[PDB]
Amino acid sequence: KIEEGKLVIWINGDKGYNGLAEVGKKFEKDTGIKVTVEHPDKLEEKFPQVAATGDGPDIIFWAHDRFGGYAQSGLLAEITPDKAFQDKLYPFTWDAVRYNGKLIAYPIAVEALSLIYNKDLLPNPPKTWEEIPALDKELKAKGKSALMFNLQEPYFTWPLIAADGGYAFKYENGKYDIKDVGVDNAGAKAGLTFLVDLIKNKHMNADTDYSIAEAAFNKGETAMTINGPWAWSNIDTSKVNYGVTVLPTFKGQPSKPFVGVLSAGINAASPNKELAKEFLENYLLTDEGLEAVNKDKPLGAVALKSYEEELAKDPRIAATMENAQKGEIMPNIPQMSAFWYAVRTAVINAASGRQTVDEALKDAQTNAAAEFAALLHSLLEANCSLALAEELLLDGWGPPLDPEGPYSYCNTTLDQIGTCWPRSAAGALVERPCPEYFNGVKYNTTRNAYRECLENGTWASKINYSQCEP
Amino acid sequence: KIEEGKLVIWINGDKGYNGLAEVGKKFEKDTGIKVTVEHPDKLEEKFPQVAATGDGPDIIFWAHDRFGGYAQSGLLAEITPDKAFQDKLYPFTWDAVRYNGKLIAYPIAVEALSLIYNKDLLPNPPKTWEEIPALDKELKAKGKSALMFNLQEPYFTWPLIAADGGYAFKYENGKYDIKDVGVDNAGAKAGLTFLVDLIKNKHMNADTDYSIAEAAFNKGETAMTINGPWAWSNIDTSKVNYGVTVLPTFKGQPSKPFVGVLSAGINAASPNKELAKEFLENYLLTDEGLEAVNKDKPLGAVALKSYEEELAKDPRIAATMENAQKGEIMPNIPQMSAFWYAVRTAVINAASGRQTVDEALKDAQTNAAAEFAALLHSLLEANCSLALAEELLLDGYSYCNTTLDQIGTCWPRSAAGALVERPCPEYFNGVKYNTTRNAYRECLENGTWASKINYSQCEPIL
Amino acid sequence: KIEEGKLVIWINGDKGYNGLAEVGKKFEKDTGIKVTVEHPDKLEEKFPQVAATGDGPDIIFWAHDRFGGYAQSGLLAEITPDKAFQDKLYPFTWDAVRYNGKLIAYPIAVEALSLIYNKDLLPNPPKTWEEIPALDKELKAKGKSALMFNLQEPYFTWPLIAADGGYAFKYENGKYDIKDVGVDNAGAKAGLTFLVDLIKNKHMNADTDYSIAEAAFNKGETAMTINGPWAWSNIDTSKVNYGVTVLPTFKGQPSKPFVGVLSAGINAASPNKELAKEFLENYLLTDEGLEAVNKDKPLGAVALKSYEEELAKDPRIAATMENAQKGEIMPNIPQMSAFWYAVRTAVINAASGRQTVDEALKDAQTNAAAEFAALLHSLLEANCSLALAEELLLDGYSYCNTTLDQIGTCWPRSAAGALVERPCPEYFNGVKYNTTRNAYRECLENGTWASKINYSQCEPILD
Amino acid sequence: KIEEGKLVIWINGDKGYNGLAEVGKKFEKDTGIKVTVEHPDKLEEKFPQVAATGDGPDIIFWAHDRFGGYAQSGLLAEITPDKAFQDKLYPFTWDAVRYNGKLIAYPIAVEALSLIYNKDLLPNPPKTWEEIPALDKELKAKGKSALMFNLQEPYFTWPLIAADGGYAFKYENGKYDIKDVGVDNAGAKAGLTFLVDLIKNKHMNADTDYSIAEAAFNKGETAMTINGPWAWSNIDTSKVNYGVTVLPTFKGQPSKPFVGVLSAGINAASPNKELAKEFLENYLLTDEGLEAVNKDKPLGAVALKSYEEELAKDPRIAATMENAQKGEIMPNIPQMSAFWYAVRTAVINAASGRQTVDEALKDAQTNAAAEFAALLHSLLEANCSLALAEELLLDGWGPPLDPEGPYSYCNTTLDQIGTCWPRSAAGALVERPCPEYFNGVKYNTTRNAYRECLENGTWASKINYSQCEPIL
Amino acid sequence: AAREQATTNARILARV
Amino acid sequence: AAREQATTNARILARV
Ligand SMILES: OC[C@H]1O[C@H](O[C@H]2[C@H](O)[C@@H](O)[C@@H](O)O[C@@H]2CO)[C@H](O)[C@@H](O)[C@@H]1O
Ligand SMILES: OC[C@H]1O[C@H](O[C@H]2[C@H](O)[C@@H](O)[C@@H](O)O[C@@H]2CO)[C@H](O)[C@@H](O)[C@@H]1O
Ligand SMILES: OC[C@H]1O[C@H](O[C@H]2[C@H](O)[C@@H](O)[C@@H](O)O[C@@H]2CO)[C@H](O)[C@@H](O)[C@@H]1O
Ligand SMILES: OC[C@H]1O[C@H](O[C@H]2[C@H](O)[C@@H](O)[C@@H](O)O[C@@H]2CO)[C@H](O)[C@@H](O)[C@@H]1O
Repeated sequence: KIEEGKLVIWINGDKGYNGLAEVGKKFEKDTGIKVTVEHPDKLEEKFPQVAATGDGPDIIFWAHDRFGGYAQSGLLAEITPDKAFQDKLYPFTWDAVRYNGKLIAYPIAVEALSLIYNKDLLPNPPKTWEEIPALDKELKAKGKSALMFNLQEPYFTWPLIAADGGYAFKYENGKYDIKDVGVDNAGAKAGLTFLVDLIKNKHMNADTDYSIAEAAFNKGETAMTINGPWAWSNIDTSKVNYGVTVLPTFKGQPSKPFVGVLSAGINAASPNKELAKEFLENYLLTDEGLEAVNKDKPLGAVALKSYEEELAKDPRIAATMENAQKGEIMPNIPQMSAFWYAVRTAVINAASGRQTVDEALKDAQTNAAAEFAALLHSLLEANCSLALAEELLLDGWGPPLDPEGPYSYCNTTLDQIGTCWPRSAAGALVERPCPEYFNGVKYNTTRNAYRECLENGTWASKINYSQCEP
Repeated sequence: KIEEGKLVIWINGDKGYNGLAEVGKKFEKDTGIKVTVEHPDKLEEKFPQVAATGDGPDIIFWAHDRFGGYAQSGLLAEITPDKAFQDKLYPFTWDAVRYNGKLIAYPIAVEALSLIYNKDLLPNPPKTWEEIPALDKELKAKGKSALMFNLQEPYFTWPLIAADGGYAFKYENGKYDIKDVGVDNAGAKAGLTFLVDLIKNKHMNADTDYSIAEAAFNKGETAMTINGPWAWSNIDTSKVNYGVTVLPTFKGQPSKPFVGVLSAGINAASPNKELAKEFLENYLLTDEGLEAVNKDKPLGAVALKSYEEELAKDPRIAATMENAQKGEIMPNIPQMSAFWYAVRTAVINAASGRQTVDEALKDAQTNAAAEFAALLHSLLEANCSLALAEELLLDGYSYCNTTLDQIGTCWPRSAAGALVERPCPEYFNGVKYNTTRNAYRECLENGTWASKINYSQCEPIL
Repeated sequence: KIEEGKLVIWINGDKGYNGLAEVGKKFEKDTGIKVTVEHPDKLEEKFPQVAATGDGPDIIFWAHDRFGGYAQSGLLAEITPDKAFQDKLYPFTWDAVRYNGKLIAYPIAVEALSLIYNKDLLPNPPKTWEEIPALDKELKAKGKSALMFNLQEPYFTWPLIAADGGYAFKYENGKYDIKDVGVDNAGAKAGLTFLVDLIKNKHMNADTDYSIAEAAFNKGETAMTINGPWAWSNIDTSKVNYGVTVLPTFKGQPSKPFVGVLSAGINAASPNKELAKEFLENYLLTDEGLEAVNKDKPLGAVALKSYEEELAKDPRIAATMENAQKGEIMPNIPQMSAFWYAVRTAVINAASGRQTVDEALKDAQTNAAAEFAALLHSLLEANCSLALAEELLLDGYSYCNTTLDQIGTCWPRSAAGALVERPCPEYFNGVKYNTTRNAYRECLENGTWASKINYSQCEPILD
Repeated sequence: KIEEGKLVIWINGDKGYNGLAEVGKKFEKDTGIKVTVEHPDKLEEKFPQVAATGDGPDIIFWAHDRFGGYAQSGLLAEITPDKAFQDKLYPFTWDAVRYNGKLIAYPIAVEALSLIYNKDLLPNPPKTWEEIPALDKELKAKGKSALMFNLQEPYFTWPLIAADGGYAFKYENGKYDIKDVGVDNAGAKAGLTFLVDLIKNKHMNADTDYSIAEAAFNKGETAMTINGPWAWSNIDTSKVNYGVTVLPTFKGQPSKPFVGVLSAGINAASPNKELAKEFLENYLLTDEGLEAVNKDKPLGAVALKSYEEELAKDPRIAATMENAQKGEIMPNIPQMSAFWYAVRTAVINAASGRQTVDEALKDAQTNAAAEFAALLHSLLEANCSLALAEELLLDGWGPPLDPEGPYSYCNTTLDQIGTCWPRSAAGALVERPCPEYFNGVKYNTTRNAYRECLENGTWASKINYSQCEPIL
Repeated sequence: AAREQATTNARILARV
Repeated sequence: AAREQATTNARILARV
């Protein structure tokens, strides 16, 4: 149940959310409408879970690729900008937020990855991926390192996997052919092999994630990183003399980043659709609104014509757009979700040596990761549905229940971790053993998770998993 | 097929339909548009039957509780009053006619049951349900009786079933929880047991219906009755010196009548929607419009601000509102239909002695919460998940994924471009279907299910 | 705790218990062993209650239909008559006391209901149930009535319910199919509707029970009654000129009474099994033993070949057998208990007007076939297989494999040598249990489940 | 439901069942009790399926290894021979039929595999497995072959897998350690590798089964075979001049056949237990009884002391017992069933090249094949139970059924192939699509299977699967 | 009625 | 049925 008369907004913790709250602060001054900006972990997975029940933010911000699946599932409200407003933004940005001929979100900015390098350690950044090994050897001799970037999100390694021929879904005749996936072709294999080889040869570390890389680059410990415009801000603070340049080639071919369009979608269940529209159109998508967010974390090349004409000057934006051109706009089709999950698992497994490059990408081609998750999941679903069946059968057609027992129960449900919470009396604090398996990780089942059945016969929304370890 | 160029109106036979026909007469003088007012039996059941076929009245009058079920089935046209017209009516009356954010009817008046009593037989009406037995003994010795009201409609005994904690659907977080029905709790049992005992002890008769009760009261044969504002007119004629007061308490708790809002909905199939809007806005929802009906049979607390300010004076209207405040506005959700039918059966069965109070209310619980449905559903959910498991297991790139639609059919994983057939469901909403017939759904070329599912071939078994 | 060195015998109060006490007197003269004969109320229900604790009679008398249920619960001792004694009794009477190939009681006599009629009021009894209405109208005008019989026990109306096709458990391939109950078919509906209509039309009263019916008939107030051989004795005393004949037809079909075999079972907890065997074989199942009982209250067609050959002459015994032949010997399976209780309820509810015939018999079907339990079971079966699926999936040497015991607990896959705990079942045989208590089962070192499951901690939930 | 007053007997189709029927014929003459001897396919899997429901044969004949699992499941009646009768049979044969200290079957005869060779093609059979490749090359030049035996049943390749160190369950302190499985050790790997190499090198064919091998040997096309005593009879008929000798060594070590004791178990649900006991004790376990069966197909070294003293002379029996001594008596524990299924899959997969030797035996060690079979199975079990739940719910608490529509149904069940037969009216012929997967084989689902719901509301016992083809 | 309930179902089935 | 079916049930739970 979303609150009528206010706006709750979800955006990723890496973006300029304090900037956005300032825009929300101006909206509140004028209208009296309180605007709350939140930045939950894994928001692009949380949103479809909670929005599916008429809950969640009024406005959601993410790159457009996830929006097709949201619109498909009926979770986004169709947006209705007028002619004049549509002329204010670039046509190709509207294209990205079009699903089934309807416009399902507001474009905000164009995002591409670029090579960020330290000018003091590297005056001349490499033109090619191939020179990086030698370069790391030169730098390990100075107690430094060549390159660090997020190995835990497929978005970062994709440019290199795509470079020599890897692709998501084949595009032709105005359509993505969902039967033609290029995740296991010669090019994709070459790209991932090179990456796995960098790790085997100790030029990179499988464990490396967003924080490690950022902290290492911003402390002058690694010479180069791979990141988006949102990252420039912290670099400015860290006082590293940095450049933003074209991504290195692989076997001569440009790296091909998947281009994102940061977008604002209105929740279909939100009772504040008019407020959301006003906020987005009249407050955010303005020079001042965008400038406020950009000054917190750079947005990249903004969708708004008049403001982009000022940012276009910045060579860092020029590099963003050059990389963007050598890359490719992401599909917004609902299958993008399964695609990313598959490529995430392939990259992690190949990097950690759990699978060979060939085995990992074969499973990515097959969709084996998402299918196993779906197998286990549907068993847990079936089981919790059965537990519900049994409760209902006994309740309705079983021997006359306790005249002086409680009356109102929280019903048997399954949370998104896979725990089946049994039917429980209002006011009860319920224990279940920690799940045995969650996201490829095993836990100690002799510890418990905790959840409260509230006095009103509803489940608490927050579930205590704090005690579950591996 | 509704006639173009006229208005046919349905309202309940207990309401001021001759007053309404007067307003219809004024409309006809002005516009030349013939307005016919009818009052069929069981109109709230006939409407969805006949409207389902593009037939029936242009306008329908009933308390708002049935209107959610009508709007859901797509039988009511969305109403479009401007800002200025909405200010003329109380906000809470609009709330009662809001379904899915859409306004689906015009509010007319607020109805709540009150205690009506004969001042000559009882100058001091009882403050509690518990004194009624003894009071009936005193009055049987004078050849009279204490209390008679309609025992055939759950609407009238509800106040007493609700008094000590019985409820329809639990309200919280702006939502009625349709899985939380309060028809079988301690409170409901206490309330219904008291009613059944009155009958066992011969202080009431299980046969007593609306006309029996009304005639007895207006003839000075019973000291008290329970009825709404529409009933006062006839008492005026009967010359019985009557009062309208707060309902008696039960176990110290106020009786909790379900408050209705009489409402006017426009038939979605009517070709005369403008005429209807024009009639309701410019003729009926005027002081003159309302006064004409109220002078036939009192409406209660009207939805129109400017006329309610006059009726608010009447202590009978004051009583109506006090009872309304101690009760609760009816939910308008489609499940209200099943709730009323369940409680009707429970009360009749318990009163006649066919079932004990416990048995009766248990069955009511199960019906009202549609538990047979929740139970069945979760089996179909289990089964559909298993079908998925088996597919996935045997399997180990772009399909439509297994889903279960709102009818209970499990569409298996299917190839893009495939037209899939499943047997018709064996059971849906209390009706069995011929399973040798198929339903049909397309898995689109883009790996998504078509939103429309062809169920045209699924026939009920009659 | 049953007394050693004596015999306590339970028989129904309608039967020839004073005759039995005479046979018991002869036993006492001979052996010095005191034989006490009792007739408690509801004895077929008390026996399994008290016998469950090593208590009650040494010997029990009832129709065979309850004995399967007793033998199953391990309450009856196996009987061991020699070849020569078995030849003395009719084979089909032994068949009725055979449970699991084991003989679990001595057969005494075959009982079937017959039409009993007053020859002075009705020299020509009706051939059909359908003439009864009009016949009652004729008799009401003489301040009498046509027919009264016990409406409180389903045994009496059964013949009519079965007439047009109603049945208890479907028999085929030497086996009663307990999933196929015939209590709610067209035939059963027709039969019960006729009975309810007799009542609605005031040709009978729903209150009418055994004593009311017996007293009215023996006082010449009603023309007809339905009862068994044990009732003839009282009619003899009353001096009413009575006949015993074939039961009326319904829809042209013969009435099908459930035929009983009065039987003597030995309590498994009795320390006096030899004494009981002596008593039944050498005293009661003799012409003198049987004659003594039959002269108190007629037994029907006795199980003993040599005495039945004499009783066969009596046209009343002839009528008994014709009614017995048109009916059916009762199943002896444990589910008979649940069957009778369901039909009792259906008839009483339908007769009082609490429920229509269709509602009443529907519930009867659901009860008798333990359908709630079949449904529950298959859910627990589904769930237990799922628990296995998840285990195997996550998994991918030597465990105890997942099983579901006969109580409904699913024992998960467990390591050899593990003592496994599961919560007590929430429901078992119509009773709810406290699930915060645990059951316990051992997975043996050899990878097999212990056969015994500790259910000692599972308490019922009660009022 | 087993018929009272007769005996139905199940024995494997490779044994002397006509001999057995002769003993049954003598029993019938004497007692009037009709004795029917049947030989169903896959009887050791059918028996626990049908016996589980109070059905099946009065007496079942198999090697003792499967009997422990049967007794455990409560399907066998405890046998009660007296002292005198027990003295008539060798103690070690009783040991093999002991489970939990109870005797659960009658021992009949000891079976071990031996090398059977053609004396005309090979006057001197090889002493070692290693010489076989060269020997095959010499014989392929004469349009013959060295060796053919059943590659489809793990029982035949086990001697070679065990030779150099492979074992089932480790025995010590009077107990089999079910946690100590020797199917993936160095020895087992070596044995299976040799076998897979013979195939890779085209000295054997992965397809080769019992009939192919028997027909090839009895036709003088192959020089050697590996088989048991039951096989000698057909060789006698074929007039091949054959010898029966010690199995060849592998890496110097003897081949170690798993020794079986052919046994007769009485069905726990049989109403004819006394008759069965009479038949077994007074008719079969006699010189005449055994001789009748042995003259049909040789039993091996019989359990009966007095008759074995005559067969012991036969050098073929001597060879049988020498191989028996170098091998090992089979465990009778219930886990033998999972063991054999695992080793069956390992040998087939390694032989066909579906898996390497290492991969195959690893899965055998994990018990991965049975576990997967069990995963799919329990899903189908769950699903059919759900179908039942739904039928029952609608039936009992759903809207009033049809007055005139039928009354008695065949209830939802799952057959042993995995087809869920829905609730159906008495008299109905029901179609279901052919199962998509059965025993590692995929079928064409657009074809149907057929089953009758009989007029009495019971399912026909026979299910028509004749239309279900496997498509690749 | 089983008449009323069937036709009202027919609506939802035309809808979905 | 309430107290006595629980007696019958205890016997069953004892032997099993
Ligand atoms: O890693 C797969 C992931 O990549 C993209 O997410 C980006 C997002 O677009 C950027 O704005 C930034 O926040 O980094 C994210 C990577 O963590 C896709 O948009 C997303 O759907 C996908 O899962
Ligand atoms: O009796 C159940 C019935 O209650 C309400 O009907 C009221 C109605 O609101 C009043 O306007 C007046 O006519 O009395 C009726 C009782 O007969 C609900 O509105 C209705 O849905 C329900 O069936
Ligand atoms: O009424 C159900 C009842 O029927 C039978 O009891 C008979 C009994 O067979 C007769 O000997 C005589 O005593 O009348 C009884 C009827 O009240 C069944 O034997 C019994 O199991 C069942 O409860
Ligand atoms: O192949 C596994 C199989 O081995 C044994 O079966 C033998 C049986 O012992 C012999 O009598 C002969 O019939 O050949 C069979 C092989 O086909 C085990 O006895 C059996 O349990 C096991 O599955």
